[PDB]
Amino acid sequence: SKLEAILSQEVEAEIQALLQEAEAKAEAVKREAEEKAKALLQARERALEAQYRAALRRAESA
Amino acid sequence: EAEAKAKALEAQYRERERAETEALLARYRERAEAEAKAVREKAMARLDEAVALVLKEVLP
Repeated sequence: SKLEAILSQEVEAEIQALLQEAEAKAEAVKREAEEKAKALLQARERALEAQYRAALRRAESA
Repeated sequence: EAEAKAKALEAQYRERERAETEALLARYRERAEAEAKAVREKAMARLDEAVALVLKEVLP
């Protein structure tokens, strides 16, 4: 009936706000990892880069 | 899999480091090997004068 219709219609509109929410609670995790990861690969370019330039200089300086 | 990237990066980074300092020595050293000899030869020929001079001072 139309009575049972209103209860359906409510429940579904609520359902979609949970599901989209669920996506967002994931999305931040997904994107957090990405951001974290960027900081790992870069930070290791840095240290190793110093271990390069400075290695050759002292080698030349020697 | 990002940890993998970086670990692998390091390898190459160290390999290249190795290779550059190791190569650097050959190249640098061989100019030392050359020039040291090359200042000797300059002297070798014209070298009388020093002895001649020194002998004159000490001799009397």
